[PDB]
Amino acid sequence: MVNNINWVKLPVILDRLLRHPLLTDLNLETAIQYTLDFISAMGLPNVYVDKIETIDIKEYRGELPCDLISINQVRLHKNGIALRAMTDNFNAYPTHGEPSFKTQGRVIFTSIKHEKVDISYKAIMLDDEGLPLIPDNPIFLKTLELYIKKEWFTILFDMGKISPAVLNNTQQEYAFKAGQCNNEFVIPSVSEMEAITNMWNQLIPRVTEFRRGFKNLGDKEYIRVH
Amino acid sequence: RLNNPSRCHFGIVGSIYNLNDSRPFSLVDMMKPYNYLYDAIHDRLNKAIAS
Repeated sequence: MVNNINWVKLPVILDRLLRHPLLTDLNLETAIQYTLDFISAMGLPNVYVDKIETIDIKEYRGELPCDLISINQVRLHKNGIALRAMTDNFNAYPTHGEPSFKTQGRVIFTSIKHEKVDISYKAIMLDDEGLPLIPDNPIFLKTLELYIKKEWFTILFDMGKISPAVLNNTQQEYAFKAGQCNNEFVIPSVSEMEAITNMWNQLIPRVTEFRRGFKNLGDKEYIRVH
Repeated sequence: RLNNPSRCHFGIVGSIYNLNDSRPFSLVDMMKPYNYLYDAIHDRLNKAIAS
């Protein structure tokens, strides 16, 4: 992403929506739900807060943080070796290898009995109130505005309180701004293209940056001169 | 030697295969960069064969 994620409070979107006379029954309560829906539907990883938090494994099981949404990595605390996805169907079940993990709810199922594991996860940036905090990018703001307007107009169209042409226009505009917002947050910046370039050109390919925390992924590959 | 009392040496005799008072640029030296490039390219070939 080229631009920086400067955070602003949620009613910034209600400042802009309520300019429309047909959206004056919208509320913070509705904006919260539709904002969370938009955040998930776009799935942008720059909108989440990166956190690292250690936990203990009692026996092939560990308690997971409260605010976790998605895991970047899990690794062993003492070695630093990363874990992979668990493909085993009988992990801690005995009868009569490398470490891996599997997470469903508040519980992470590892293949290790008693160790500390480090989890690098993504959460939502919250407010002084326990509420979501949105980027102030006017592209993001316009796209979220258009998302909420599209949902409200879809309800009102299901009633027959909006013309089909009005909803068709709203859907067209939301679709274009959704694509544009997707490209805004995903296209790398200059530093991210230097990292991608140093990942791309290897005379000797590097294929083991998962073992580390992808630390050396964008490190330049130097060849000595002979 | 007959005429020079100062001419003496040890049992060690040898030569440097160099050019003009420099360090020797051996045959292995001048084939090594190619061998390293061969190893890297064959590494790419093997990783392609695996996939």
